[PDB]
Amino acid sequence: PAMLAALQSQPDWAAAMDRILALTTRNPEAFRQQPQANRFSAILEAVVPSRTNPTHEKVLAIVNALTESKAIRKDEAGLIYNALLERVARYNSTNVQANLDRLTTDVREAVAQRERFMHDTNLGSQVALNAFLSTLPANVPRGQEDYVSFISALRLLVAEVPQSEVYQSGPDYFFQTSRQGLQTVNLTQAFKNLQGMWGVRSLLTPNTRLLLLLIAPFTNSSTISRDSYLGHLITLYREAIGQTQVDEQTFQEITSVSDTGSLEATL
Amino acid sequence: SKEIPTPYMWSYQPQMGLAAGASQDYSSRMNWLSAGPHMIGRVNGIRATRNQILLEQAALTSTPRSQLNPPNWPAAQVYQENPAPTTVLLPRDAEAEVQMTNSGAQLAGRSSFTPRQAYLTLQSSSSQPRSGGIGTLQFVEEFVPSVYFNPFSGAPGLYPDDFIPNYDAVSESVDGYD
Amino acid sequence: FEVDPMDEPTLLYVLFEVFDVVRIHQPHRGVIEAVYLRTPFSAGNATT
Amino acid sequence: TSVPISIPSRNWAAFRGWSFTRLKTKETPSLGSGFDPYFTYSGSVPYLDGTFYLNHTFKKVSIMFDSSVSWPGNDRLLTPNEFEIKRTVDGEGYNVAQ
Amino acid sequence: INLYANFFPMAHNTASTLEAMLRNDTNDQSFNDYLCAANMLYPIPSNATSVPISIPSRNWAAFRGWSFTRLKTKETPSLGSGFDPYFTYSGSVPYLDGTFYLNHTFKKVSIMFDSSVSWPGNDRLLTPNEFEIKRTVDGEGYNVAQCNMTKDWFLIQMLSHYNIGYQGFYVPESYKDRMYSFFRNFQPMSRQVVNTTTYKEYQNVTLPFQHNNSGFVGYMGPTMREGQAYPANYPYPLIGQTAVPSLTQKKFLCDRTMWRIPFSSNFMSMGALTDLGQNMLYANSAHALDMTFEVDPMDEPTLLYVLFEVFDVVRIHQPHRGVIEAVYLRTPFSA
Amino acid sequence: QKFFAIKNLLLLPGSYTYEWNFRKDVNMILQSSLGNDLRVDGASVRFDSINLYANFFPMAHNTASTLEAMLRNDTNDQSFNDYLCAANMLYPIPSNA
Amino acid sequence: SMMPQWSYMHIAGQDASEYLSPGLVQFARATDTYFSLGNKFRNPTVAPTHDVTTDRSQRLTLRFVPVDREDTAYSYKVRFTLAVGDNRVLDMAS
Amino acid sequence: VAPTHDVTTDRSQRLTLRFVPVDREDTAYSYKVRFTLAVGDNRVLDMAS
Amino acid sequence: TPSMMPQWSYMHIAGQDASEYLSPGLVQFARATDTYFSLGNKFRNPT
Amino acid sequence: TELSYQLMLDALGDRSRYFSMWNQAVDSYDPDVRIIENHGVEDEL
Amino acid sequence: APRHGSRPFMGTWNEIGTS
Amino acid sequence: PRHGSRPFMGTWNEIGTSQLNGGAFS
Repeated sequence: PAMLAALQSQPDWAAAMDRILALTTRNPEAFRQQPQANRFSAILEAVVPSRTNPTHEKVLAIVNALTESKAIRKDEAGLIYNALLERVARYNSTNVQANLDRLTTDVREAVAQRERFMHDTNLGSQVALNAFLSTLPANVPRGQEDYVSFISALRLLVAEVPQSEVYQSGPDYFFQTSRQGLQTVNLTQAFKNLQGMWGVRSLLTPNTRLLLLLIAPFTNSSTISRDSYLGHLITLYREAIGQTQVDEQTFQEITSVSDTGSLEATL
Repeated sequence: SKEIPTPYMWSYQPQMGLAAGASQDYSSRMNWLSAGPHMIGRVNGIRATRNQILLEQAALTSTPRSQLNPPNWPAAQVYQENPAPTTVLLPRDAEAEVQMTNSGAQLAGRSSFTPRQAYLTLQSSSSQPRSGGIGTLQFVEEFVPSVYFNPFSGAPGLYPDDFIPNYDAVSESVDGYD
Repeated sequence: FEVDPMDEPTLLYVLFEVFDVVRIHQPHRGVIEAVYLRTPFSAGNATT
Repeated sequence: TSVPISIPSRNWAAFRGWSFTRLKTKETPSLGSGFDPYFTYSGSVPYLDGTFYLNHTFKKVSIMFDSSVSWPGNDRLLTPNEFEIKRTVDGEGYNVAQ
Repeated sequence: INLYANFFPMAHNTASTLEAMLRNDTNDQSFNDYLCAANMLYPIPSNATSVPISIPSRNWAAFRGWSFTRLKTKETPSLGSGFDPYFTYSGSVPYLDGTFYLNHTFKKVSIMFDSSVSWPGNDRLLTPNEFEIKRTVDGEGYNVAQCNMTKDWFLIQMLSHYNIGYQGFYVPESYKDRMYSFFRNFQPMSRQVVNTTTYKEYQNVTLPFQHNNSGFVGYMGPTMREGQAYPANYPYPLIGQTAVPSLTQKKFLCDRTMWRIPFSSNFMSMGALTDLGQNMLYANSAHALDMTFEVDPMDEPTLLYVLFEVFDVVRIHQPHRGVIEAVYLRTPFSA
Repeated sequence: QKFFAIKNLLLLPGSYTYEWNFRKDVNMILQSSLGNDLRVDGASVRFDSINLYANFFPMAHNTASTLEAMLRNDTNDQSFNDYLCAANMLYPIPSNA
Repeated sequence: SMMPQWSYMHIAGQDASEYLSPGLVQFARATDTYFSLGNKFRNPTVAPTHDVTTDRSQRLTLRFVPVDREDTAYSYKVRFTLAVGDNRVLDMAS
Repeated sequence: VAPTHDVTTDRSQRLTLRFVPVDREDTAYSYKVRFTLAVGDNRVLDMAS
Repeated sequence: TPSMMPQWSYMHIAGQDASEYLSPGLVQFARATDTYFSLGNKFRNPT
Repeated sequence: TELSYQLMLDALGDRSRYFSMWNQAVDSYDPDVRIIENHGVEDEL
Repeated sequence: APRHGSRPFMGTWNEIGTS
Repeated sequence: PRHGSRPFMGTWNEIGTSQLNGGAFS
């Protein structure tokens, strides 16, 4: 967000007194040959460099930052830029003209948090979930305490699938997405229909089934035993996921050999 | 809101290979208001089986992607045409002809002058493989009927926003001039 | 379509052929309870 | 002439086929509720009596999916775009017995 | 009536390698008609204006703009059954020759989509809904050129043909003013006649009464010298010490070409397929188009001609050594 | 507009006062094929109104904004030049000189 | 077929030099001088839609009435207020 | 210099081959002809000519 | 910002072409958008 | 800055045309008027 | 595959001739 | 009629500054 300001403005002096002096490597005999007008319009630069006025540049180094995180929309950085320039062209001083400098050489460096924001989704995945888990009932359900293993598999899923896995709080009911596409929106305040079977050995509306199928991959010997339903189903969903991988590769193979066809004797 | 939802069918544009629009199953649906809770409990469940079939045949036929209707399919997930090396049997000995025509008087109204003959196996497929747009026999393979297990329940952002026909995924905006 | 002119107004008549089927089941001895369907064109209604 | 029709994108899950015929509006009641005053023909009604008598006025039929693909498509006709019923203005040979 | 075809002595070894590479199928051929058209004929009564037209809902996946003009009915065949008894005029059929000479008659054209939105519209124009062409008298100030076209025509016309216009109205450069195009035509013109209601004596002396060239010349008719010799009654002298007043007029003959209205969002043309043809809401759904021309009356009932320019490509594929399989397409108006 | 610093000047967003002076001198504006001084006889010129038009390129704002921001800098600025620039001065010549 | 229509009829697909078989392109770049084949293969030209136009409102012709003006015996001087909209770049040549 | 060889037929080909109608049909206002336009093996024809 | 480049190169009478004294961005928005709203006749080249 | 124009309308562009609007319209002297090439009144009859 | 066909029959300037 | 004629590995008008005839300038 700065070199995009460098690569939007500011067309050096070492590179100029490295060429006039003929200290380059590839073609030293470069500056000598130019017309004796250029060679007298580049020698009086690396002999008495001309000052500059950097405000615009680093101000453009701030706009290109805002509009890349999300404030000032892409189409408004022609009013924001003028407004910022005129503000910093009023109150300017070594005061502000520096306070910028720090802002521009910190905003491009203090981007690690932003990177973190999208590397553990600690923006709407764990802060939301670790909020929703605090809206759950007490952590002592009656039947079993396979509860905690499931509720931890949920956190692991949300933390190890950065894709989007956003956890909205679309009003009273917090709902889990499986991707920004969102074609597996399962309601996470509607598994207070699993605070039923948390411990037993057709009452699951697929919404609950959707959550089970969504996390299952991330369950191993955790939700465990023959803890009824919740146990097996998870195991059966994992088995079905493996079989689905098998059938996926099989169908690609059988359609690369060559119409419903494979879809029948696969499904 | 709902849960056994009624899959959102995908429309086609025989033009640019990418798909077009999307909408709940406009027509194919039963009318159970003339039914009591003995088959309204089975229509509910036949539709669920339909949803599960759609899910399986989506995860088994589609090629996992990140955007429902990509604006330009990459050049490696679009079915390419790999024809066979064409082999033309070059039907003469050039040296032999030119030689005899210069010599003697042959004006030459296999070959008799020389028993030489060679194929010229060429390449047949293309130079740069196709990039943008899939054919019909790929539409019915990629965009399986999409099941939306919950309605537009979220912020504007997260919302299958490849469904609205008037979407320009390039600029994430609804087109205009209509 | 394209059709010969006719002096009085006409009205085309398309007959989109469909699968209009019915099923009937009488479980409780005095209840007629049926589910309708028309595949390509239908007036069916979404789930509850 | 040339009455066009269009059906917005639908799924033809079990579509079985088309069928069409011409009627006279005078001779067809506006279906929906009895006693529509603007219907004043007491004779046989082709609409609901199978008494069709305008099937020889249809000249061309064109079926297009997505407004860019003809259904029969590939070549399965002597004119790829359209089915032809009356070829009477001129003929290069595509007529049936007299 | 014999053919005649000049082949090419192409040595055979390298024919059978330009005829077995032009017979695979990724390398096939592909001509596109230069004048990509969907031309339609819209009759106009003896003396009438405002010929409205409607199109049923359909797609516009690759529409590239309109191209309209006017043609007298006497010079247009039925296009079918060959011999057309009513076709009795032989002089430079505009429908076919390419010669058009009624482009100073149009007054204003409106385009409506779905029966609700104007199409140039969005305000991208002056007078929003009504690509106006000429605009006679009423000039609060818009007539553009010492002429009578309207400054924001001559910005759709120029900027559609020679992509000029929005960055400095040049004089179209040549290799883009080829006969059948704009600048090599708008031949503005203008005159001056005795503003009746001002000079006090616009006595309207009818042609058979003017006595000028007394009679050195002919009588009412290309006949001999009957004369007498008086001054005259020519035209009110409008160029001299006493000249009676005046009122002007201005016409704009744009013969030998057709008005063009490109479908691109900005009327300038970037590619063969407009910047707006592939716009989703013009290729993703069906729409109806209602558009109304307006032409000043002319006797001898005329006919109106319009082009719905549209891609018209054709591929040719031939694998079987003695067969050709041709494929046709028209994106708008595939029927 | 014939002035080389305004001929093709690309004006950025803002409010700009723009003004000019138009001649009424008959001889300076009209022409002749006889070479008489129109001011001596009649043929005056009056102005009923003067307006101004400018055609804006409907460029996408997502690009217009970046272009405007990038044209405010010191380096990326216009610089114009007429076709024939000089210091035309006339030197009087006495008759028969 | 198994190709999108435009990419098949070649309305928005690659250009001639790309979709041809390498043998054919080499031959044609060869046989240009006497047996050219450049008019038998379409090169699809597509105008870039995005980033060059705007849905939002815009004007193409603007009328600026004079704000102030003096009328002299020989000069009619007029003062305008040339206002250019946000994200609107005007070229005075127009 | 021109190509040495491999672009020229060396045996008896025919520039400007001629074809005449194998079928004819005349109506009061039309003329109908069809030729057996045989390109011939080992060749390539452009219909521009 | 009264600047001090050596006049003859900050009026680019004899400076650099309009491909080095322009920021790369504006170079690429004026070479990829040439056949609509051209910018070339705006700046100069020294020659 | 009047001349310039009447020069840069040249060069970058052609001259013998006309574009009404910007009243373009070269001023010219029909060659065979300034240089009377007086070859003669072709007449023998 | 004991050869390459290539294609250079294009007039000839020197060792050249294409595009 | 024959032309051949030589001098064609391109042209120079080298950079660091650009071409000749002027572009625009009596």
